[PDB]
Amino acid sequence: EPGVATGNGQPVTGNWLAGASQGDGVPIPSQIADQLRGKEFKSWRDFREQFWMAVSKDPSALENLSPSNRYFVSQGLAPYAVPEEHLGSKEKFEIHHVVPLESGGALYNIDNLVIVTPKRHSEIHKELKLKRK
Ligand code: NI
Repeated sequence: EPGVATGNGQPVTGNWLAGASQGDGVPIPSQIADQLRGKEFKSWRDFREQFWMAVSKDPSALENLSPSNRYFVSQGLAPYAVPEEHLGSKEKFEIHHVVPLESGGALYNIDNLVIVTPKRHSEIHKELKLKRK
């Protein structure tokens, strides 16, 4: 579903992915949002690839990735999370829609995105489901 990205992200210092395994996940750094906002995307896959390429071009965001993960984001691929944070065949950091798409959330609004591990993304959706009761 094609669209235009919007949103600004957050000012982030330090290790921007450390919190991806916990809580609400981590916001998108504003300097990554700046490389995407206003651009048109053909599909979610297109956005995801350009998102990780934007990460690859930012020294601050690259600094807390392993060397192998720096290679992968330079190819527009998501970096791998540690094994304890995998969920079935899902092994890489995921972009989660904070208000889910299925709950009226925006697809390419960067302020509706966080990064989460596969394990934490699944937990967040379980928790959202429970809280409907
Ligand atoms: Ni999600």
